[PDB]
Amino acid sequence: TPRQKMINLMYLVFIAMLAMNVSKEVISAFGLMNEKFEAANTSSVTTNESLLTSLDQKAAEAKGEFAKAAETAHKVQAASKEFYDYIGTLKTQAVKGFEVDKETGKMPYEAMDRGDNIDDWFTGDGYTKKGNEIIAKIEKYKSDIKAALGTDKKYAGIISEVEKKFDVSDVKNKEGIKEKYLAYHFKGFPAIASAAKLSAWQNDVKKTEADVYNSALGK
Amino acid sequence: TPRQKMINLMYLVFIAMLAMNVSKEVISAFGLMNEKFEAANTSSVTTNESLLTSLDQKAAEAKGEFAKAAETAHKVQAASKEFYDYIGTLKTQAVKGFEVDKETGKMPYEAMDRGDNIDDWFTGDGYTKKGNEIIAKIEKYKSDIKAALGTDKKYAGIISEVEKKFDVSDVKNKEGIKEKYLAYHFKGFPAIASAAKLSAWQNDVKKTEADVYNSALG
Amino acid sequence: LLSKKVMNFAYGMGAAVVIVGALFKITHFEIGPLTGTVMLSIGLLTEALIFALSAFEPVE
Amino acid sequence: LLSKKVMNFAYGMGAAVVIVGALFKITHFEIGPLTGTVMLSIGLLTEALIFALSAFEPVE
Amino acid sequence: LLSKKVMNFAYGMGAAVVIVGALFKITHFEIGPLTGTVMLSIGLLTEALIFALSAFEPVE
Amino acid sequence: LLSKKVMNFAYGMGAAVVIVGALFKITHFEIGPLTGTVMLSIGLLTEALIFALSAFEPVE
Amino acid sequence: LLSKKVMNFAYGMGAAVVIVGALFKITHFEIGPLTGTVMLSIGLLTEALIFALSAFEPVE
Repeated sequence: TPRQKMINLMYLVFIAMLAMNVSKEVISAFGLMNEKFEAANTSSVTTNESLLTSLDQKAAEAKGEFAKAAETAHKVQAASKEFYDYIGTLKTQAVKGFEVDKETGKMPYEAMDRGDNIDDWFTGDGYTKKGNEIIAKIEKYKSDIKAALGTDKKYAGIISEVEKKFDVSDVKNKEGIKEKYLAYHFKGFPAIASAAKLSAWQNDVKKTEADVYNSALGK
Repeated sequence: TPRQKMINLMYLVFIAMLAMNVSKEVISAFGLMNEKFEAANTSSVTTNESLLTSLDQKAAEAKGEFAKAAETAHKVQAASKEFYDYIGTLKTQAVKGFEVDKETGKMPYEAMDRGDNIDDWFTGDGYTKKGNEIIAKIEKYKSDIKAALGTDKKYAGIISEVEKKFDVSDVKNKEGIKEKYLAYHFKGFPAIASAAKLSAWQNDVKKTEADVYNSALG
Repeated sequence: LLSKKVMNFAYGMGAAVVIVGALFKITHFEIGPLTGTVMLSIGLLTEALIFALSAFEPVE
Repeated sequence: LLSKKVMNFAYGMGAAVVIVGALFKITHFEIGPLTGTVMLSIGLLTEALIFALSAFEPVE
Repeated sequence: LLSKKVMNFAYGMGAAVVIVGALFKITHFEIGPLTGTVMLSIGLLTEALIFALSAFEPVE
Repeated sequence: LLSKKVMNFAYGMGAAVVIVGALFKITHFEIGPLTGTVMLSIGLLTEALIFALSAFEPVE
Repeated sequence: LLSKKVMNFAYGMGAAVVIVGALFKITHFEIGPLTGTVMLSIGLLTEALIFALSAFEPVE
């Protein structure tokens, strides 16, 4: 039995190989990334709060261009706040049913493996009525960005950036067909990956608010 | 061969399962947040230059606590730039081999699913004389921040967050058994995942530089 | 006791479901609510059972 | 029911084709329309049906 | 050397607990204070003793 | 068209190369430009060659 | 060329040491300087040596 003895040993060695393969962390890598993103969100909301009240104080003392920039700042503030809290509701939908580990203060990142809580956004190759509401919210946010920020030459860079950052159109897959947006970015993902990308959108919204703020007070 | 067939079948199954195990998804998310992390750290370094410019401008206007803040800022600037370009060297070593696709600008994320480029970082159970200096660089970074930015209560939160982000000491996995730091985080990841985590370390380095600059003026 | 036809049926069908479960695990094509890992779990579970209970007959 | 020679040949060729499928899976070179994943799946399924239909004929 | 009863049962039970441990490790499901790795290690250990003490008699 | 003179040679050499390939993968080496997934891609390819020529003597 | 008994005993002890080395590899405790990998490497190299020099007797 020449190859046999080989196969009886290498069976358990490959068990050890798979055990070294499956253990690791990989999926749990988002949890440090989601934690860094959420800490960046918690920092950016505070520094942009100080930025908006500094621009508010400046528009209170020297009104005019500061007042018009503060009006645009408050409009993007309200639209960004509505989009931020809506993305937060989608995120709490994304982690619905996953507790904390009490002592560690970290979610079971090994357990948040499937995206089986937001199956109510797709039907086969189409969406549901909720996913169409999400696409409507994203397009409403992109359009009120484009409508609050006018045709100013200083702001067209961030208009083109949010059109780049929040493109909604079909993207080609690896096989070369078109594919709808939330089916491409979320259908089948892990839930911690979904909350990670939604917090990336939150970081994008706070970054956009920061850019229009420090370009607004510079204006 | 009564139950022997099952065994050979187990051999076949687990020699098949030592193929790709992270999916045609999740590494897609790794690439997306790698692009997000890289755009974010590019934006952060471009505003960090202006932060330190305003910082040493106010220091040159009035010295004292401003000047001491400028000195510890330039020390942590040099140390963080050393660590930053070293992690950049590790990241280019991590994505070395896969051609960046032209026109679009994104690497093939369906291709980078094996961490072979960082296989020379460690000899299995422990590091080698490529990874021991990575460990030495991390501990050097911690000690030079703690030595320059030191004996101050306004930066105690900063240095505690630095030592909270960079625990070189071993970590317990889902079971609770400990394992070396660059073996838990980099052994057998996707190469896009290792580049993502290294760019995340670059993001934490620039975040450290950002709030030590903000604390220098705040 | 598991009889001869039932033992053979387990000895083949657990093998078949653990093969297609390994397939669904390493390719992430999951049809419906089966999701691959549950098929692999059922396969390895019944394989563990059939591997356990077939250790009680020392027939030579 | 099929022949044991066909059974052994199919099991062997299926094992060979699934291992070279995992080879293309971990290396990403494909010649033509094979692309690994297709080859991996047809390999696993071909030796799945072997383990399936052999588990009905009880002969010994 | 050990008894034939505690040879085949040890071999089979160790070959089954390693499989259910690999199952526990690929599924993140532990029930009690087992967590797979304990079961996987006791399986590899109980097979290590079999490969150890069966290296003494070549009987044919 | 296979002879028995090289059959055991093929079985042993393929066993040796797949074992040293797994060895290089779970101990991490640096010899030349391989260090795993390089010798293993030779190793399981040779294993695929064995499993190809495994079912070419169907005698019972 | 070695005797049949020493090859079999070396196969047994080599399998034992590589499996307990894998046990150290998946659990990470090293007692002294054994460090898992060392036991793993010496077991796999002894096994590769055996499977090399057992690929040269055409016995049938």
